[PDB]
Amino acid sequence: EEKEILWNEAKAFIAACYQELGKAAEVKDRLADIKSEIDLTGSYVHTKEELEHGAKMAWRNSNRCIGRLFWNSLNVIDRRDVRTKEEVRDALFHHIETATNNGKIRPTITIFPPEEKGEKQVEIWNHQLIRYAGYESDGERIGDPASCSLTAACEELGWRGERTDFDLLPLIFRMKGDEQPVWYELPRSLVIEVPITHPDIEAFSDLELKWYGVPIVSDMKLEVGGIHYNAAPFNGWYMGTEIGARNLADEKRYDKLKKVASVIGIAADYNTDLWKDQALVELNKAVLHSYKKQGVSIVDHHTAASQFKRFEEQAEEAGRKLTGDWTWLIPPISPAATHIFHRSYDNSIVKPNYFYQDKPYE
Amino acid sequence: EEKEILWNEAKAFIAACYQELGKAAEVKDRLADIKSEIDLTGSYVHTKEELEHGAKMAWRNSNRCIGRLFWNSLNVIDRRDVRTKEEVRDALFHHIETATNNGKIRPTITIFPPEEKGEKQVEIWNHQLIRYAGYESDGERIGDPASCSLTAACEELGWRGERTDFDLLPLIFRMKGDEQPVWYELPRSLVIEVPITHPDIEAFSDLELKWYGVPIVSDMKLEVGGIHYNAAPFNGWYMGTEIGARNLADEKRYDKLKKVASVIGIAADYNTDLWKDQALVELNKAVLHSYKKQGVSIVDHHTAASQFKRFEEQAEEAGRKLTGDWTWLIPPISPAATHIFHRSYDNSIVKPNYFYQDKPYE
Ligand code: HEM
Ligand code: HEM
Ligand SMILES: CNCc1cccc(OCc2ccc3ccc(N)nc3c2)c1
Ligand SMILES: CNCc1cccc(OCc2ccc3ccc(N)nc3c2)c1
Ligand SMILES: C[C@H](O)[C@H](O)[C@H]1CNc2nc(N)[nH]c(=O)c2N1
Ligand SMILES: C[C@H](O)[C@H](O)[C@H]1CNc2nc(N)[nH]c(=O)c2N1
Ligand SMILES: [Cl-]
Ligand SMILES: [Cl-]
Repeated sequence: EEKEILWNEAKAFIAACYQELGKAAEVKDRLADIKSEIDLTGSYVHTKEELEHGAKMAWRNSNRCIGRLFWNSLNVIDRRDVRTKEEVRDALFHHIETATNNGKIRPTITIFPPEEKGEKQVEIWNHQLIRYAGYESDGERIGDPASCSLTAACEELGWRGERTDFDLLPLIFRMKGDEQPVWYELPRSLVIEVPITHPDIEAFSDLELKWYGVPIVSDMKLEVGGIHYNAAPFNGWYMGTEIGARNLADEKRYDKLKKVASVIGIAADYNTDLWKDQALVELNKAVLHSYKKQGVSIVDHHTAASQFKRFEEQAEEAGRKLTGDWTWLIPPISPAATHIFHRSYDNSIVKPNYFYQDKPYE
Repeated sequence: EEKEILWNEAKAFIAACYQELGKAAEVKDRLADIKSEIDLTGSYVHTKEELEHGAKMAWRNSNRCIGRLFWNSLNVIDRRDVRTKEEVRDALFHHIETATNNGKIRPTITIFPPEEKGEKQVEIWNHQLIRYAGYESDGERIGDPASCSLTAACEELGWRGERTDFDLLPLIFRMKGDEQPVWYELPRSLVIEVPITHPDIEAFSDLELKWYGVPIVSDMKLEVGGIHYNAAPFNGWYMGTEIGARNLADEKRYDKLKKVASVIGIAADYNTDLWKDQALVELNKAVLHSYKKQGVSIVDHHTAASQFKRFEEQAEEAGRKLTGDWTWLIPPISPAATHIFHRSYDNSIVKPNYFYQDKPYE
């Protein structure tokens, strides 16, 4: 019966997509072919053009994303042809290499074969292709706590971390028909890392903080015209606050504020001193300074908000409703200094889009 | 017909109120009397006990308020007896004096006669009893822009501001049957002001910033058991960010960030320098430091969030649903460093409560 759901989502997408591509006349025939294909086969296949535009539309419709101004320049890599775990591995490696681009990050998505009967062809376990492991035995806390469950799942499969605070997790994914996923260590030559130093405070390096260059989100499902691409990792470049105000600052993450306060030479004893706030700002300055110094792309939250304002304006000129999630759009540092804070946003879900899916570990 | 709306709201309130007061048995008879009073007169009158508890419940139910831990210690001044503008004026003066308490601020509400037929007995035009005027003629911007419309309305009525950046607006309110409101200049002896200095940076005083001690919100309607108290000004003490991150920082308010950056000696040229963020933190440190130094009550956003966590815990122990507006509960400075940021809140409206009402100017 599900052909009905597939059919409607397809009608809606193909009409919108071809309309945007200036190919409004080619719809009826393309729709005919699709209608025919669904009946005969239960599914349908996107042309490279449709798939590329769909991934772009999905980014455009991501309510929680401040970086959407650049939706139309997304680099879409079509890998629906992969059949083996060696090919999947090599596609993931290539994505890291091409997206990184020696530091001048290209927003990229690699698209693997979609679900057929709801059955996945490829199931990626990583939350991001590049991320640090996390450990928690008796009392001892090492690495990134957000990574504890995946780290434990990897160690079940024969991987073993060095237990530094910045162990790179291996790529881990499962192929249809395989009962267990496989894992592959990342070639360190592929992964750019940035040591965190401060522009003015030389002691900042005593913290020995670092972070990876490219956030490549690998556990969300891309949905385009009723077709479910559960494996489709994508990346942009970082907004500094993600690293400096969350990954490094959150108590349930690296929890570094008290250490930052020490090296910048302020007391961490009184709330009224705003020592957490001062620490957040210096930490966030350091992160932007370091990435810039190393020639790795990054955006600050003010510039990012200015760009998003241009996205709003562009949406309006094009006659498209704007949707957004205010609670995710505001940055976690000085939100009221951005225009985002002072307006509201319609949080409706429009497709094509990216969605959460259940973790196979946990 | 409206007696029906009044009756239900009354049943709901009296049951909840007396239940909380340990007087659950006295409900049936109190309800009987009320039912009788509504039929005979169209309305009913709160006992001092009911009114006091209702105002407290209203504060408890204010989704946007982070300061709710202290709901039960609200100082309720019952002024339903006032009939003249001299009495209203003197009640407003007294509120300022008693709430201020030489700097050790008492959360206070003064309650004036409620609406009868929807007809107001007293209509207060001030947004806060103490606030600064704002002006905008050709090019020239003086004072608080948020006050422009009320300032213009006052100047229509014969008041004239000195046009400093911190002119105190007069009290302005209208009595039933009067066509125009009256206005009275505030005795400067009643109004505590705090010069903003910085703990470490002596040049900060060159900005000549100041703010008033007590925010007394005077344009919201208190609703208790179907009874509409449109005139019921209330106050707490300030959370520093309200002054330092909004009143003084917002571009549409005093817009001081660029001037702050100059006196603290950092460039205001590059977004990646996070100069706005650094300025916000120093400005906010200054505000807390100044209030504390002068012996005027104030809370920082971290301590305030810790208190609100205790409010959540207390709500749970008492078996009361918690409601809140995340978008107003998070502070505008380092929101992710508070627990509030990392949870969600049911934004349902529960009565008794405080509500917006239309401005008579504008
Ligand atoms: C080009 C630079 C980009 C920047 C600076 C950027 C910035 C951000 C930020 C800061 C968030 C919030 C993340 C969080 O708070 O955890 C976000 C969310 C998101 N971004 Fe972007 N982004 C960029 C590119 C992209 C691209 C290329 C895509 C997909 C094609 C994308 C899709 C999303 C999605 C789906 C979310 C929400 C994820 C969720 O619900 O957890 N973004 N973005
Ligand atoms: C005791 C110290 C108090 C503190 C520190 C405090 C803190 C705050 C803050 C920071 C806000 C947000 C204001 C904004 O962003 O514009 C707020 C909102 C509010 N507070 Fe409180 N508050 C306190 C006492 C009170 C009292 C005594 C009442 C009433 C009896 C009250 C009722 C409210 C209401 C109704 C709002 C929302 C106003 C609106 O929707 O615009 N608060 N509070
Ligand atoms: C673990 N946090 C929840 C969760 C679950 C799944 C995906 C996700 O992604 C957040 C996200 C997604 C895309 C991004 C693109 C660029 C960027 N700089 N950050 C980005 C951050 C976040
Ligand atoms: C002009 N801003 C919108 C608007 C309209 C009407 C009332 C209001 O009040 C905000 C408010 C209310 C009560 C408060 C109590 C204590 C406090 N420190 N701030 C407080 C701030 C805000
Ligand atoms: C309506 C819009 O979301 C707007 O930014 C609101 C919400 N957030 C806020 N939060 C606070 N503390 N104060 C405000 O005035 C506002 N304004
Ligand atoms: C669900 C809850 O409101 C929680 O704080 C959310 C919303 N705000 C957020 N905003 C960002 N940027 N990132 C997050 O992970 C979250 N978490
Ligand atoms: Cl991240
Ligand atoms: Cl205020």
